[PDB]
Amino acid sequence: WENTSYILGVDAKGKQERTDKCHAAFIAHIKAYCDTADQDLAAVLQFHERPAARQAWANCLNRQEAAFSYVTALNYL
RNA sequence: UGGAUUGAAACGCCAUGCUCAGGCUGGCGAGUGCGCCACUCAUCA
Repeated sequence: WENTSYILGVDAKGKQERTDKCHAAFIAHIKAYCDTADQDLAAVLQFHERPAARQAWANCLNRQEAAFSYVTALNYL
């Protein structure tokens, strides 16, 4: 998905993403292993876990949609 | 005897607490003070 940034770290780049081979399970493409509204056959994020709570925040500010929501949540406010 | 988001997966290689430096230089335990006074080994085969 899109990139989380602005944490005190090394590159300020995204999390929950696969860029290597040894993170391949039940072979999926590159980011279908963690499918959250990217491939819309099943979403982990609401369709005690953090990115679901993030998405719960990114719809508290508004009075792939799940990825958009929680990665703009990690992008604080 | 298919299938545990599994199965495979070193924090690992190396490194002086070293070089050297007086605890020294001096300072009376001294100045005085009766052990003193007095006492039958006695009485007897």
